[PDB]
Amino acid sequence: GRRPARCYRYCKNKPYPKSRFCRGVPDAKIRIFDLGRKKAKVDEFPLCGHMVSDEYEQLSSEALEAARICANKYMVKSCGKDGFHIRVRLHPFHVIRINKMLTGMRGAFGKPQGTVARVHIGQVIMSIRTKLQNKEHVVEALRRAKFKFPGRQKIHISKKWGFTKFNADEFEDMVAEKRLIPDGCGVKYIPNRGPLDKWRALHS
Amino acid sequence: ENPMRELRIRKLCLNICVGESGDRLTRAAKVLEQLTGQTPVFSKARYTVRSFGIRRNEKIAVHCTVRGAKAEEILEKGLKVREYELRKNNFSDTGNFGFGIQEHIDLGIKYDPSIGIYGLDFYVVLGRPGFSIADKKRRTGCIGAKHRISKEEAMRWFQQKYDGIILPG
Amino acid sequence: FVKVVKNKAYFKRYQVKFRRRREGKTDYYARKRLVIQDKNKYNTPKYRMIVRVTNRDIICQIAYARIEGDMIVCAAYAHELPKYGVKVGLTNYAAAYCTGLLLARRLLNRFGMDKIYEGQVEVTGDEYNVESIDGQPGAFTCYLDAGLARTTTGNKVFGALKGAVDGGLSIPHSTKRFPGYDSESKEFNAEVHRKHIMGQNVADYMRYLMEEDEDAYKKQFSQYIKNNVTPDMMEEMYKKAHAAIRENPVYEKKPKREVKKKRWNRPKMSLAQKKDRVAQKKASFLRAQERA
Amino acid sequence: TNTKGKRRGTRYMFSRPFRKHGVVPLATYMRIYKKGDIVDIKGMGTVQKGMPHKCYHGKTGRVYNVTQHAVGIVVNKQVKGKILAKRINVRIEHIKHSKSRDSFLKRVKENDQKKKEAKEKGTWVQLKRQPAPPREAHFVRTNGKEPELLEPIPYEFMA
RNA sequence: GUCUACGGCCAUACCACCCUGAACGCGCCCGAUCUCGUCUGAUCUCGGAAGCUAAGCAGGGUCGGGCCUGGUUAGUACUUGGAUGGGAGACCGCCUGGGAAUACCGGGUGCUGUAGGCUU
RNA sequence: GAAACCUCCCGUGGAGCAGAAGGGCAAAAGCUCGCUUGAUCUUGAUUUUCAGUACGAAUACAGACCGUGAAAGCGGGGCCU
RNA sequence: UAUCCGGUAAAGCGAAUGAUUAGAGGUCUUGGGGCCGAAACGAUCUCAACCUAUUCUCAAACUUUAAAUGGGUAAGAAGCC
Ligand SMILES: [Mg+2]
Ligand SMILES: [Mg+2]
Ligand SMILES: [Mg+2]
Ligand SMILES: [Mg+2]
Ligand SMILES: [Mg+2]
Ligand SMILES: [Mg+2]
Ligand SMILES: [Mg+2]
Ligand SMILES: [Mg+2]
Ligand SMILES: [Mg+2]
Ligand SMILES: [Mg+2]
Ligand SMILES: [Mg+2]
Repeated sequence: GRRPARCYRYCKNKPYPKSRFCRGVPDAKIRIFDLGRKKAKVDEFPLCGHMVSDEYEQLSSEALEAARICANKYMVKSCGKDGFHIRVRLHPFHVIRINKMLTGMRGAFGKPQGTVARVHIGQVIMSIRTKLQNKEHVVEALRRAKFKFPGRQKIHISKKWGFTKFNADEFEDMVAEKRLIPDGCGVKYIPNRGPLDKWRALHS
Repeated sequence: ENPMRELRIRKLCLNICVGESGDRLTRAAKVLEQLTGQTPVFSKARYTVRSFGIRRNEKIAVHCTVRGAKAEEILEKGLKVREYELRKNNFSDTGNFGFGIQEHIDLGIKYDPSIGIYGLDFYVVLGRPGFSIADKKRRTGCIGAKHRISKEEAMRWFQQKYDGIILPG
Repeated sequence: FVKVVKNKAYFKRYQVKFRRRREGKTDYYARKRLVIQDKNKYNTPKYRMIVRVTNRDIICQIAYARIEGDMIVCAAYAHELPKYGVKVGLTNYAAAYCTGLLLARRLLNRFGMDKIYEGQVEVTGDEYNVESIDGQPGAFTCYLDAGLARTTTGNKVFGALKGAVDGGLSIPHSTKRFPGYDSESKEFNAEVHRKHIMGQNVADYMRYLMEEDEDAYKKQFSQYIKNNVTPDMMEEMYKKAHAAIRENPVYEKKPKREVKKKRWNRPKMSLAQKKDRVAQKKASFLRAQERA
Repeated sequence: TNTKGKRRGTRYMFSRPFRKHGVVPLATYMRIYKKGDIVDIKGMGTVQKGMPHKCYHGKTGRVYNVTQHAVGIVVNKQVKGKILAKRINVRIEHIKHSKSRDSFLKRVKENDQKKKEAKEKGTWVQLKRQPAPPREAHFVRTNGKEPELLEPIPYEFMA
C-alpha cells in the first residue's frame, strides 16, 4: 500500500502542515497521545521514564502508534491496567507527499501521502510515569517501544517529579512551602507576586 | 446626606415594532405622536428575514425618546396600566428597567377602527447628575464606578419613588 | 459569565492613542493640516489663532509650532476684561469679540504695528480684512484653530476671530458663519452681527424676562443685577471696553512671591515601605487566624 | 519568474512596527531639510503618497531639491556592474536626518577648538584619530586571595 | 507644591477597583430669549452661575494585570571563516571569530517645552 | 421565538474599505449626510520594468481654470501594490 | 570608528493568527444520550461545544522577540569661520 519508511526518514523538506494550502491530507494513524491512568494525581506517580531521540529524523504516525500500543501492552501485562500513565510527545503535523506513477517528471508535485513527526536530537518521544516500585517495567516498555522506531533512541529516567517541570528532590518541600499545588496530572506553581487575596486563600 | 447622587430618569424610550411598513407603521406613528407630543422616528430593518416577512432597509418599527417632565409623566401612565408591579428580571444589570403595555388605549387614548390598538414598549434610561461625560465631544470619560447605578439601586428607586412592589419569580 | 474581553493578551496587544487624544483635546487629523509648513518655506513660522471657550472663560492665543512644543507668541484671556470694562458675561459672544480684539492689539503692540494697522474701528460687522501697506511692515497673518468646536453659524470662536480681524490681524475667513448669515437665503446682514458683537441679543433676553417674570430674570442674571449691569447700559459698556483695549493692550502680570512651599499632595510611597506593608498584612493575617 | 510589481515583497518592510500604528506623530513632518542634507530613506506604510521604491529603503543619500511636502534626494543604487547616482522624490514621512554626518561635524568642531587653543601654547595636539592600540603593560594585584581554580564539569544527560 | 490653554516624545503615560483633593482653575451644574441643531436643548449651539466635588480631572494606593528596564535562560540555540576531523548515513566534535529568545527572578510605573494662574 | 425594533454596558478594530492576497487605516482611509466635477486644460523633471529604450503604471513640482471647507488645507480619478 | 537598514537561523505560542494533547475548574452555555427521578440548574454521571487557571506538541504562504554573515552613508579645502 504505502511506501517503505526508508523513503521519508531524513528531515529533508520544509515543514508542510495541514493548512489552507496543504489540504486533502489523510488523517494521522496515531490519535490518542496518552493512555493508562491519566486521571491520576501528581503525588501517586513520580518516575518519568523517557525515550529520547538521538537522530534528527522524521517518525511516522504509523510507527508512533505501534510503539504506543507496544509500550502500553507491556505496561498493562507487567504492572497493571491502572498503574502507569504514558504520554506520547510528538504529534504528526508535517505532511508528507507522494508523486505516483501509474507523463514523467513533468509537473511532479506530490499529493499528501501521510503525516509525520520531525524529531530533534535530544527530544523526547514517549514518556511514562508510574511508581518507584516500577522503574524496571517502564524501562523494558520503552526498550520494546524502541524497536518500532527507526534511528536510535536512548531510554532515560529524568530527575523530575512525574510529568512536572520540577526537580523531584525539591518537589515535596515545595508543596510544604506551597510553591507548588496539585492540579490533576500536573501541579500549579504559585509565586509571590499576585494580589495578596490569592495568598489569603492559601495559608487558611 | 448625599449631594447629587440623585438617581433620575435620563430618558424614556417608546417603540412600536409593527414589522410591516407602509400604512400600519404610518398609523402607529400617530399613536406615539398623540402620546409623547412629538413626531417619532421610523427605524428600518437591518436585513431581510423571509420568516418574519421583512426586507433590508424596509421600515419595520417606529420609536421615540422622551426626556424630562414629559418622560416622567408618560412613565407614570405606563406604570398605572401595569399597576405598579415589575419583576426582578425587568431590571437590567446596568440599572435601567422596562415593561410592556398590551394596548395604548389603556394609558388614556381613544380607539379608532382604523388607528387600532398598538401595544407598545416602555424602557427607562435611569441616570444621575454627571452622566453626560460619556457622550459629550471634547474631554470625555467614563462615569467612575461608585456612581454607576446598580440593578439593586434602580429597584430601590422604583420601590421608593413610584411605590412599586417588584414581585419575585 | 462570558469570555473575558480584556485578558493579559488584550493588554499585551493593546496600543494606546496619543496622550492628548486620550484626554479628549487634540484632533491630530486637523493638527497636521493646520500647523505644518511647506518644507520649502523652511523655518518661517506658521501661526494659528487658537481660541477655546471654557465653561467660565474664553482664551485667545497666537502660537506657532516648534518641535519642543508649540510656542505661544501672545495671549489674551476673558478674565482680564474687568480692567477694560466688562464686568459680566465673559463667555458671551461680545466677550469673545473683546478677547479676540485684545489678542490682536496685544500682539501688534509687541511688533510695533500698533500705529500701522489700526484695523476696523467703528464696528460695522461686514466683511473686513487687512490690506498690508506698501513701504511698511506687512500685516500679521495667522489662521483660526477652532479645535473640537462644532463650527456652525454664530459660534463664539468666530466672535473672537472677528475681533482679531478688526484688531488688525489678517486672518482669512468667510462670513458664512458669522451670526447674521441666513441659511435659507444666503446673504449676510452685518447689523445682526453688530448686535451680537455689542451684546444686544443678551440685553433683549434681559428685557424679555423682566417683562414676563421677575424671579426668572433675578435667577438668570444674578451677577448682572449685582454689579448693576442693565439692558440700556450694555452697548455703551462694550464700546468703552473696545476703546480701552485699543488704547492700552499690554499685559503686566502680578509680582508673585511669599510662598510657604508646602505639599498639598501625597508623595510616592517608597519601595521599602511597600515591602514592609505586605509583610505586616502577612503577619496580621497569620496572627488573626490563629484564634478562631 | 517573479512579478515585477512595485510593492512585491514589502509585506514586512512597509509595515508599522508592533504597537506603533496610527497617527504619524508630528515632529516627523515639521523638521527641516535644506539642500545637501544627508538623509536616510525608510518607507512607511501609513503614508502611501510619495513612497520610495523598495530598493531605496535603508539607503542613504543627499537632498538636492525641496518642494512643498517632499524632498528630492540623490541616492546611489547599484545595478549589476554600475552604480547609478539617481534622484528620487520622497515625501517627508519616509525620511530622517542621517546622524552619520553629525559625529563628523562634532569632531571637526572639537578640532577647531583644539586648533585655536594649543596655538598660543605651542604644544601641538593629536587631531587625527588612531585605532585601538594594544592594551599596554600593567600589573594585576591578586590582592590577598589566590586565584580560583576551574575544573571542567563532568557531563550528564539532562533531557 | 500644583493647575489651565496650546503642546513634543507617545503605556515608566494603559486598564481595574480603593482612598484623598486647600486656593485658583477645570468641570459637573441651571436655563432655551436670541445664534445653532435635534424625534428628543441628551449631544451640538447659545445665556447663565443656585448648588456640588458624587463623577470627570489630579495625587496616592494594590506581595494588582499591562508596559519599561536589568538579571537569569547561556557562552546555551544559532552562526562567519578552516581542515585529506569523525561518522555507513543522519548528524556530531574541534579550531577561528560573532552571539540570541521564552519560562523564572528583581527594580521602575511619565518626563518635559511655551504662555498664563493659584498656594499672595 | 437563536434571528425583526428599542436601550444600557464592554469592545485595538477581532468589522468595513468593488475584486486576489499582502500592507495600510478609528473624533479614518470605515458608515451617514451636504456641496461638487481635480476622472478638466498644459510644459518639462523623476520613479518603476529597464538596455537603464518604449508601453503601461506611478512620484514630486510648475502654469491655467475650478471644487470644497469658517479656515489651514486637501483634490488634477479610484488608500497602496 | 560613527550611523541607519533588515525580519532569515534561532526562539515563541501561560503574546496575536492558525493548528493541537491532557487532565484540574466551571448548572457560564445549552444541549443530545442516560441512570435515579411524574417532572424539577433536584441527585448523579455523561458527552457537546464555549469559558478560568494550567499542560503536551507544531507553522514555507504565523509571530511578540531576534542573531551571525550582510547593504547603505560618513570619516574635510568641493571643508570650516
Ligand atoms: Mg519494495
Ligand atoms: Mg526538498
Ligand atoms: Mg476639522
Ligand atoms: Mg441642558
Ligand atoms: Mg471630583
Ligand atoms: Mg471623590
Ligand atoms: Mg506590577
Ligand atoms: Mg475610497
Ligand atoms: Mg495645480
Ligand atoms: Mg522573507
Ligand atoms: Mg524557524
